[PDB]
Amino acid sequence: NNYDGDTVTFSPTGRLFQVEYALEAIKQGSVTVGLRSNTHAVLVALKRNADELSSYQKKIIKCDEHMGLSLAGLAPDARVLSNYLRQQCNYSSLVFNRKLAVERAGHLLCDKAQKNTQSYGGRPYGVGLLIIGYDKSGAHLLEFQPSGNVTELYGTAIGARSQGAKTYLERTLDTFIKIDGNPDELIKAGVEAISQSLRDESLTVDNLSIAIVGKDTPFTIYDGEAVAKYI
Amino acid sequence: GYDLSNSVFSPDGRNFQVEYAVKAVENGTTSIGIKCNDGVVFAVEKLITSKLLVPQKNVKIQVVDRHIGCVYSGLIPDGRHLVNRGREEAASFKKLYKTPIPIPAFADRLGQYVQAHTLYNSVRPFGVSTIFGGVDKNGAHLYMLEPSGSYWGYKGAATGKGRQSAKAELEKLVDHHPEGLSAREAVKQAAKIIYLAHEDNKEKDFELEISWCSLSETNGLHKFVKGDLLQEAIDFAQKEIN
Amino acid sequence: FLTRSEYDRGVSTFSPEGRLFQVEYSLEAIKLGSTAIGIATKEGVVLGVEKRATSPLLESDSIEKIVEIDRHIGCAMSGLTADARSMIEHARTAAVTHNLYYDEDINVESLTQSVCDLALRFGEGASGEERLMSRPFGVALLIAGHDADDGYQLFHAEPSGTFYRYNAKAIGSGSEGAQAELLNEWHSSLTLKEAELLVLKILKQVMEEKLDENNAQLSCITKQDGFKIYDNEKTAELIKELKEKEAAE
Amino acid sequence: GSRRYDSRTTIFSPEGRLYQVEYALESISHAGTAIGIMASDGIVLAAERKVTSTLLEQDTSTEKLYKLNDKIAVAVAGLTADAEILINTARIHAQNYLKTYNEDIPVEILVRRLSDIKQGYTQHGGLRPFGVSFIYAGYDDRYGYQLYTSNPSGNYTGWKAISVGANTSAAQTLLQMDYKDDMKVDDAIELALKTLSKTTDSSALTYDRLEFATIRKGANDGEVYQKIFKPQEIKDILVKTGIT
Amino acid sequence: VDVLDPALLRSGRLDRKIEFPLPSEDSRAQILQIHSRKMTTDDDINWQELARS
Amino acid sequence: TDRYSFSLTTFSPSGKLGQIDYALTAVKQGVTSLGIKATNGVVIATEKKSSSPLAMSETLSKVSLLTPDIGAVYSGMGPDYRVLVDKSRKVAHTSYKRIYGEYPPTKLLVSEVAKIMQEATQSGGVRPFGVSLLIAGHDEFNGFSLYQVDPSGSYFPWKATAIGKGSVAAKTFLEKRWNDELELEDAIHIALLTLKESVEGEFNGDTIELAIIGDENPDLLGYTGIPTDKGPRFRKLTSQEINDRLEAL
Amino acid sequence: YDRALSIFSPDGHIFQVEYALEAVKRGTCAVGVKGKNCVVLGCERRSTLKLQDTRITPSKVSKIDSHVVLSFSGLNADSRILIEKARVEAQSHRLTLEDPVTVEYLTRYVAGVQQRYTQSGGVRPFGVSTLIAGFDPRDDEPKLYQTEPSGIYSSWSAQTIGRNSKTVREFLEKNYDRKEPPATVEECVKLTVRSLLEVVQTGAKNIEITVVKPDSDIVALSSEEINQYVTQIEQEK
Amino acid sequence: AGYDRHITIFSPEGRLYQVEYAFKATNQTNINSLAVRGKDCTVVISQKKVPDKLLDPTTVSYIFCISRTIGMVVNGPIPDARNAALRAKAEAAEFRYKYGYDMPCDVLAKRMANLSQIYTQRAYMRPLGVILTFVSVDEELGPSIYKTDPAGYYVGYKATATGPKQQEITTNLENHFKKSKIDHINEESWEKVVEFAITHMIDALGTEFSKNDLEVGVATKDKFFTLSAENIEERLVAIAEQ
Repeated sequence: NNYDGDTVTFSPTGRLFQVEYALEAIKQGSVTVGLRSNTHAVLVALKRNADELSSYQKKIIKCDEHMGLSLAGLAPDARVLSNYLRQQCNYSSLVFNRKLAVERAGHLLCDKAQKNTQSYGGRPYGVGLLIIGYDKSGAHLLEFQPSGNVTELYGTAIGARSQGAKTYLERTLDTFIKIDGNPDELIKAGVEAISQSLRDESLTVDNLSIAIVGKDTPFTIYDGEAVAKYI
Repeated sequence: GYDLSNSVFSPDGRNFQVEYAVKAVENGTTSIGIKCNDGVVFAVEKLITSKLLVPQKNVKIQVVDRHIGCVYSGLIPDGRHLVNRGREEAASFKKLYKTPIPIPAFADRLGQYVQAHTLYNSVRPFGVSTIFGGVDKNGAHLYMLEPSGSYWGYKGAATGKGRQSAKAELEKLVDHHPEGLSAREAVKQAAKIIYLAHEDNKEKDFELEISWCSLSETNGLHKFVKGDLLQEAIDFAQKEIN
Repeated sequence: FLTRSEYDRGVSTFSPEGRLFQVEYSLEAIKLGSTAIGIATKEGVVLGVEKRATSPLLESDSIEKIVEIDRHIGCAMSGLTADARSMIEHARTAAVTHNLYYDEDINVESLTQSVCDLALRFGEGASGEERLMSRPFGVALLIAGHDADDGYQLFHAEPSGTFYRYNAKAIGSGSEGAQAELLNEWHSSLTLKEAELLVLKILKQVMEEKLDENNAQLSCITKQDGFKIYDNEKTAELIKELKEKEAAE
Repeated sequence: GSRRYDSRTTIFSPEGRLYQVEYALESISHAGTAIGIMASDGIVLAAERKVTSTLLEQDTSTEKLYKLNDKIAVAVAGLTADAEILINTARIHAQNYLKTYNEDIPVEILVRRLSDIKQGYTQHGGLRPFGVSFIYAGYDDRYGYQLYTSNPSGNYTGWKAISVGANTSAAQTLLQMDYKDDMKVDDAIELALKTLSKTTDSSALTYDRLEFATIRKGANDGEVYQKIFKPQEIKDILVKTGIT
Repeated sequence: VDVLDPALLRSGRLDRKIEFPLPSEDSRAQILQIHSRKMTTDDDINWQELARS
Repeated sequence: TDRYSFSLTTFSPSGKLGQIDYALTAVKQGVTSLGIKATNGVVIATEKKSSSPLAMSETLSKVSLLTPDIGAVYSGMGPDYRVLVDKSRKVAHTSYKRIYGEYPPTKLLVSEVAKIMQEATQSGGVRPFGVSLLIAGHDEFNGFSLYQVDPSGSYFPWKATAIGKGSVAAKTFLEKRWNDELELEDAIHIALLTLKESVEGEFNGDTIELAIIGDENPDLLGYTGIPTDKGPRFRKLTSQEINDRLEAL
Repeated sequence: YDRALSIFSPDGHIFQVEYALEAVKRGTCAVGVKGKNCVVLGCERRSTLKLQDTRITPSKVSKIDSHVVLSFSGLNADSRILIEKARVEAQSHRLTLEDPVTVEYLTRYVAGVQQRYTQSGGVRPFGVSTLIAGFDPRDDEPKLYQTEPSGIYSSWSAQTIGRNSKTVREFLEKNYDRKEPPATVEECVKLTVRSLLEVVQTGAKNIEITVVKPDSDIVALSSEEINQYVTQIEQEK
Repeated sequence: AGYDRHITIFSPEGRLYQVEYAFKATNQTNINSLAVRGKDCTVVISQKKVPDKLLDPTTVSYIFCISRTIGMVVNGPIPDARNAALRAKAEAAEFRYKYGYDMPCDVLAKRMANLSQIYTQRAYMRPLGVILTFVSVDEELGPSIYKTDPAGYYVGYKATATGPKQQEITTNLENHFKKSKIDHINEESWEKVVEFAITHMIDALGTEFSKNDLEVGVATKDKFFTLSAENIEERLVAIAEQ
């Protein structure tokens, strides 16, 4: 502790270490991969059980019938952010009679982290979210960091061993963009994408969690004996 | 201890916190503001981190009102709060006085907000430098706002990593044209010194975004330079540095 | 005491761990918890708790860690039980709220999720909810229940704000010894009196007295009879018929 | 920021004990002595001033002695600023009781109310205590003459003879040997004077350094005359007892 | 290099200031082959596979 | 946010309150002022000081008016005096010229201002004002009165006192110089003579500020034709009147 | 102020609850023993100090309703805030639900009161432990409860809290029987006096005894009475 | 405690070191001013320095118009200058509204003064590190200069200077009014007071000035104006032809 244990301070370097600390939430996080093409988005999250008598705790939350977010990091933080996204999503449906703009909602999120990083006794959130959806401008993948950086990407990951996924996506980048109208392939590309990011943790028919959104297919989360078709 | 916060004082006239905020802005990317005869022309160097990105789909120049361009460097999330605040303050003034806000008025407001964040224990002074301007009916103006809440008029301002390359070249441009230059002619100038400001930043690759607010091109609105006009600027600069 | 803790000056402050320290400490107060065992089957859920005798002058048949939320959901508290005095009221309120608004028996998972949303509300003022706590709760629950939509379910609710659905879980001090045995002896082909007798098997190992109905209590949640607290006369019979079959060895 | 520099002075010690309360008790033996001695016919309150200078005006001063109401007066020993506040809180409470029941307050009730006020400041809010000790002389019909001390923690006990302030241990020993259950007021006045002559923190003990006041049943028709004496009536009764 | 004296920031002392970076994709693959030259391997090795992983 | 509501004045381990011990030292690092109480009047006299000699001194006041019968004079801090004079007046109007429709007696005014100091001793976000005030005034029923309010919040009446840095020496001088009847004419010569032993500075009416709560002046009444009220009993002495008395010492 | 006076400890506690228990240890000793048809709370009073008015000063047994007594050990000053809450709840029960309180409901309330000052910010726990005893109305079962500053409540057959409680607790294992209380009121009083004479000692004037019988009869036995009861025990021993 | 000057708490010496630290931070712009009372005017002259060719010279300013009668000249950092400019404006609207005449300078000295005390009495507010010189021409008190400082102390002046080299100026002003033997120059027109002021400043600071390195503000009767560089240029030639 010199400048390390306080979110209001600075820092001779000009960082602060409290943000870097929150970025370890990503690091201890479980791998999840999102990739989109141009007609369909897919989030592939690797669920994690505590033990054998136990079930797995879902890692994808239906935010809307065209939007979903998946956590990586702390489970209490994620539950705060998911409620908020939903409130602002229903606000737009009510007030402007309108599906929520994906690009805009990323800035609403940003400012909520920012105000707990301005005032003392606040915290930086320890969850980074991948938020996919399909609106009037097509498929989208937003990447949320603890810092509050919002970026739109063709395909990304966060989690433990995120590097190994990201080198996979650099190969298969030009493949997935060009498959369109066949949601099936993009899912297969996502099963393989997270296989690379395993520590021999395997993929079972209740560990792998697929969720998709289309031109014509609402937000849906597959698990059960649905997933086994892709496994 | 007396070197840790903002409400502290130390007998050297230093208030170490605030000076540390400049060090944040010093990690940013180059941003320039070219003050021309007809308006203002901003450009920002936008780092392309990975080939996984979806290109030209992140704007680091955000509009406030319909006539005041705003582009900032330092902490990207932190800056987004400062712009939201100046969009509230613009909207309050637009209602109460039924005109689009003057730029010396927009200056007062923002100026006050960051100054505020050095007088309480429970807040941190924001570490961003803004560059904002446009056309109002008293003419075009440009302001650069330090994280310390310091600002001045400017015929050219910059901030960022490559504020070293950029500044020397802005001297060159007021000695090229000491009677000023056109806002059209200045699109090609913003391309040229953003490209030179990536020789302090050549570990990556980047995308150039250019926007303008000039009276004589855009009817005094804050618009983006886009399509074929934007690629003429890219080519111009690209051939000089080769 | 006085074990290195670099940071812990804020009640939410980081930490090169990547997670808060205060939440971690909250889970280290459940290893001082009086042992609560729970075996969930597809025919019913048994909540057993050691009442815990402290003295011979303490009346240990008057004190119990079986707490009713409603007729279709039961709950068991282990840890710092003063913290559970506040939450268990809240949970009972919650259920009732659902019966007012929707006239329906509340999901076990939903109910579990509600005291978790409560569990996370430590702080000096931040987020959507106004903080009214300042130190995290140091108590874990085993919400059992029965709904007619997803069957028998049993949840382990954390002071963290996390819920993991278990098929059987013991918590408390003798948690480590319990979960070795659950792993081998549990299965999904159990019947109600073979589970019941399993609760008393594992209770026998984490017992710090000896097993008798003057320091141990059983309780069930059954679909057609609801949540029922087993009285001591009934409890006695089963403990003796364990002792008959363990003497057939 | 603020939480960093927070004193936290309202937490328990390892002993279960409240450092600032003790620190308050430590500092009142740096203020002058105030004594109460309960006679059967009245109550003598005898205070020794913690200041004196020949350039002092100590003649309009009632700087230890206060009337809370015409039947219950106090002797104050400690930090005078904190004390002044409670004194007008008490007046406000007396008059409230009087508004609502149209009957004067018993001594039992007003001593419990001041004490609860103190209790709040040591209990929470991160404040420091109000470091004051009051000797309440009062008359009520329900339990008669009643004598009381309260301390900065906010706890009270009744006494037949008490001493507060400077040399508490000392004054207590003396009081126990020269007390008798039933006295006249004069004998009490004498005793009040005598204890302060052996405990005085300067060798000399004088009228201008005594504030001295009684409550006497020398009012006919079963009433009580609160008398705060003039320092020239103190001078005569001090020559009477032969001190000076 | 954060522990050096301000009289070693200066040129005249050590003028040229070289940083050794954490390895790169190409660099890792090379490193592995230089140790493994010393011992005997089988002929079904792929140095890129190990270096991705 | 803010969370400064915790006391910043606390008891010290050795007893006594550190912050008020610090404030009193500060009063003896200031200017020097004294007051003598006469039979038929009261005088206060103090030194006027400024950074540079090219600064004015008529635009500065260290004898200030609370009521037309009551002036105050300080020793301690200039900034801290200025605010409390205003608050002294504000509370004198709101709690006594609205509820009794007249000015308060000197004892009653003293006590009000002693509460304001008191909440600067209690609670967070305050540290004591570092002044000592004299409040000399006249009311009809107790006649002439002289007080001293200190950093701590107690008050004391005195018969003659001084405050400031030259204080210990000044009260010794005034001990032999006090008399049982002193006239106001005589007192004026006394205060000047004492503050001449205490001030090196060029001794004119323009550097020594003199104010008397002597006797009533029907010419400072501001109206005529009312014989019922009488004028200010306070009267600030400007440079010319002091110059005659300079020569008569 | 909204800053914590309760800082979580890595030990699995809160420091201030451990500090609050010591504070209770240093407090005067209370015994509770319930008969078949009585309750008996004996408490030590330090009357060792002389020229103490004892008439006007409240006993360390406070009636909170017409059939529920509360005795206490730990911080005497602090206790009075609990006694003022509890008297207030007792009326509220009659107002809104009708009938007098039950000993259990009141004990639970006290439990939630002391609990609150742990979990809230801006406040430190109370280091005060109560013995709550009494009757339920329409009933004649003595019910004897103990609440402790952890905000944990307990029923007890007999209990003791305060200073050197352990010495009395070992005696109570051995001279009171779980199965059989002493059946006369008088013998129950003498069993508790006999217990008190272990730590209290120093004559019979530091002993005080409150006896409660159902149907709302709280009477406190004077010194004279005690004197006779103590002398009996003295002679027989 | 090791905390003893993080907050505005007395020292063993009975002092507010925290407040003293403000006065060591009133000299960071390193600008100097001198202000003199004529007979029927007030004149205040200050230095102007621009650090670069690339600022606009007009906007760089230290003399801030508060009322239309009260000018205000600022020594010390420009962030706290502005916060001081704003508060003052607020009180000037406020006085007219409730008392039905324009704010007197005298009254602005005490309000802004009492406000300063309130910043050194909260244990969470950091005082403004600006010495304000208030110039006015009043009809009820005549031409006056009031100097407030970060403590909240103030006094009147016959002339005054501020700035780090301000000792030098004190010599010129002391010597000058020693010879005149009166507190104000007997001169009936503002022109020749601008001429006098610049002369003592040339003597004291040891450097002659130019049009673009001056900044002049003048309070006349019933209006407050600032002179531009052109009007200042005229004044300089007429010192030479005396």
